[PDB]
Amino acid sequence: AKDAWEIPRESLRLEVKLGQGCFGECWMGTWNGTTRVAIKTLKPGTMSPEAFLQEAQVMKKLRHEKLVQLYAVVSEEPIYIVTEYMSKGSLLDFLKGEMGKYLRLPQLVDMAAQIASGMAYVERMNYVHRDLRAANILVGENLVCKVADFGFPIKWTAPEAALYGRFTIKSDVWSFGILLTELTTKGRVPYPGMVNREVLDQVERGYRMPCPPECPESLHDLMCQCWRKDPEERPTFEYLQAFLEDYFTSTEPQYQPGENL
Ligand SMILES: *[C@H](c1c(-c2ccc(Oc3ccccc3)cc2)c2c(N)ncnc2n1CCOC)[C@@H](C#N)C(=O)NC(C)C
Repeated sequence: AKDAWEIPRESLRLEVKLGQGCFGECWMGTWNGTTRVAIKTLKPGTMSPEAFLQEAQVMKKLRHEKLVQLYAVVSEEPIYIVTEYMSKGSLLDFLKGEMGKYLRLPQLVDMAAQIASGMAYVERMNYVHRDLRAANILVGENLVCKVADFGFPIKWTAPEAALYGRFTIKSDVWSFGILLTELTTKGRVPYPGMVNREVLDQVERGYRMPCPPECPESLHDLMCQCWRKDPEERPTFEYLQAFLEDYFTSTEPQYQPGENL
């Protein structure tokens, strides 16, 4: 037999070309002719179904409101995989976007709360991401973020995981902590002035990103404890889901608005 995730090929319609790469093709499209959908294609001369449909299981296992819902699949090559179309694209581009201009701190932390969300659910289902960054975090109507790419970016990576490959969810927090600078300085490269070797050399030797211009020292504290040396005394994604979600009641009920944030 086959699983429920499967459907026919005539119902699908690809209607906009969203990307191009060494990986497959990002397309918008229509399923059943009256449902907006995001599609990614894979090649049958640069990969195999089993080899890349291992990323599908892990997707098909996980189903949460802040991870990009894998609606459906086409298993026999060619292999269209199908997904909720988040409209506003990646978060990095939405923040260097026109919008990211007027975007203020209440939405920069709320989105960041929405993702602390998603990374809690992974965290409870005992998975790691390996890669977490603004360049990965999706977004849709009314700023609805989601994380994605589940199953080199050394600027977002915990030292244990750059050097040894201790990719454990206290690497994905460090990243989240780097993610946390991006929202709060609009997609401006983590670690300004600096390049992948200078990073480590310094990172280790103690150095951590100073609080951004105009950014509350509490969030810098949240940042600076996602970047603690010993992985496991970083905070959990649930602790973080909470701290961010109740931030303006419980933490900063002292902030009036500013010149960027
Ligand atoms: C293309 C893209 C996607 C998108 C769709 C499916 C995947 O598949 C996948 C497989 C395994 C694990 C995680 C994810 C990835 C990305 C997408 C969606 N879903 N909705 C809207 N836009 C989307 N884009 C890009 C922005 O389009 C507005 C991306 C990929 N891969 C991509 O091209 N982004 C970067 C340039 C890499």
